[PDB]
Amino acid sequence: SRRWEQKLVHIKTMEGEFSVTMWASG
Amino acid sequence: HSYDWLPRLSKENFNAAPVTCFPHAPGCEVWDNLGVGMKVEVENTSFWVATILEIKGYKALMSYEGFDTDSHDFWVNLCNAEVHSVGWCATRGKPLIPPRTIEHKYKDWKDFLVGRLSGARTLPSNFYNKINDSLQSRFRLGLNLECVDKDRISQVRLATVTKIVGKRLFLRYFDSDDGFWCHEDSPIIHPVGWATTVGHNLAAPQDYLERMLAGREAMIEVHEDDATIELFKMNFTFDEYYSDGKTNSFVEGMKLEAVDPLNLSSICPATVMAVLKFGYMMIRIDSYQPDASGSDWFCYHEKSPCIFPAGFCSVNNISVTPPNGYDSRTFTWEGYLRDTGAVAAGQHLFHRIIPDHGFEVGMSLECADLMDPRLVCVATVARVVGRLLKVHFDGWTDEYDQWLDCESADIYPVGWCVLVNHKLEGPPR
Repeated sequence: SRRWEQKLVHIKTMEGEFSVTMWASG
Repeated sequence: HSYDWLPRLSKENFNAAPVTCFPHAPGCEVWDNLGVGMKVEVENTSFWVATILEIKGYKALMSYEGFDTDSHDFWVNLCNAEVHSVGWCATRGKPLIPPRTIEHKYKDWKDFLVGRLSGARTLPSNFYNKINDSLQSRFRLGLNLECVDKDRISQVRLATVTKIVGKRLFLRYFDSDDGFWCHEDSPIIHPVGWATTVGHNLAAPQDYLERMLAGREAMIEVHEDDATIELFKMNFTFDEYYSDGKTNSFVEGMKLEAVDPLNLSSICPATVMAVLKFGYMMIRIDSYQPDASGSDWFCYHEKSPCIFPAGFCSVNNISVTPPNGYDSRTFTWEGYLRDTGAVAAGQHLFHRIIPDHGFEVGMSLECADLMDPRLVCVATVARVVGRLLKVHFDGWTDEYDQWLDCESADIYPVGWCVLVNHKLEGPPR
């Protein structure tokens, strides 16, 4: 069965870092 | 100059075949993990986040985050350009840098991107790793395989893989420098020792011939550059046949319809000439000019989608090419079985199953000319007869068309030629 899963991604910019939660099909 | 789809992508109402319609295409199995409107990190024309607005084959219409006017959008090739899933630049230690136009547009880029990405869809982390893996061919350079002689289709000649473009192989014959292009999944190529067990005519070196003859069951002499059965896609299994492989389905002299292997624009009445083993059989197109050498006989398997029961063209309204000595208007099967006194092949002998192939009339795709497999041309689905397709070349006559199966390895999604670096033949000037 193919379902959605929560994926914690990181994003880099000057001069800090943060994280957002997105969706990916698996 | 290879034809570019760009001026045709831009236009609205441009219907294009989705990648999922092509079982042999790369990234076909992971195309369901990709949907319209997913956020992706893309090369900044340094990477920036964008949205996939449209997906036409491999071509993807993309728009940056921060641009809300559909005037700065751009088309990309999904499997070629530097496109990744969100969060990839972070792992590669690369910062996401906004385009020059909108670099001053928003105040807090944190809450902007967070807002755009919170609960947004994206590609799986292992998406393009599965793409490149799907690009590889099962065959390598130097492999030897039996394949249909294009100068004598009644026999198979020993040939060698001397060039691989994506998954299309260039097979150079053994005794010659002449050869032909062929997709790895096509049924005209066969493993070493295929003609020997099947009972098909074989042309090969004297040593190879003795090698096939000397072999006894599962222990036959195999060399380091021999392409064996593990590399060949079949439409059946040997489980369906007995040990000896002696089939009792079709019989010699049975009549049926079949796609002309030499003229793909024609379905014609055909005759079962020689029944080989494991369901393989040598048939002859009836429209063929007379030949007593039997060199015009061609091998179709009994589970081929390119053979049909008689009357298939009449039922589904297809212009059937009449046999030699018969005219178009003055031809019926009843009148033809009267003349020859031959029984038509049973309806049960044919097992046709129509898959949800999702091909619709008007869908643009890239098709390879069977009679000149060096060329993959711009094409369009003209008809959809069950699982059988009628592919037309854009800018040419309706006689240059070709009846291909929905799961043919000769049809490719739009932008395939750009993906595998193949030259795409466009409409004439």
